[PDB]
Amino acid sequence: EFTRFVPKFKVLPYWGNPHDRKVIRRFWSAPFHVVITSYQL
DNA sequence: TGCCGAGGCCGCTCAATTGGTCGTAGACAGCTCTAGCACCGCTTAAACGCACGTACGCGCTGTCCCCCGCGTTTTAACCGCCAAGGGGATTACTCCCTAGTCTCCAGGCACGTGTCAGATATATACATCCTGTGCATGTACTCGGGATATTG
Repeated sequence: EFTRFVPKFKVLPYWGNPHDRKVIRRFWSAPFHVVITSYQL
């Protein structure tokens, strides 16, 4: 929905393996305009 | 009474192990070496093991004779404990430096041969050093009496 309606923005996943979470934390260590997250994380 | 508050059972979601499947890369097993030099077989003249009273050396033996063992219990603090406090050993993160890879590149030297000598072995003659024996004292010991040190 972000990619179809607002290609003006850039979006970060934040779920899955601890490795992928740890890696993504480097990219938001603000062109990381929005992050998508789950309650359980 | 009331209310409710506190109370006790059951599907998500994530996070190690566990076991499974993929594909690919040297390293293992094996072949033929081949090649050669050790194992063998065959003699020989050779050393050294070995089955075997007797002199006799000492391993084992029958006695008595005593401390250190054997037994008791008081106590004495040794040793254990628990609980608290402080920090320092620990954890999790970010930056950082080099460990490690490969690659090129040389010559140092460990490798190898090529000759043949000063070395040490072996014999005979032998003298001498060294062992086994026999043989005095000199001390290091065991005891008794008193002085100094140290525990309670």
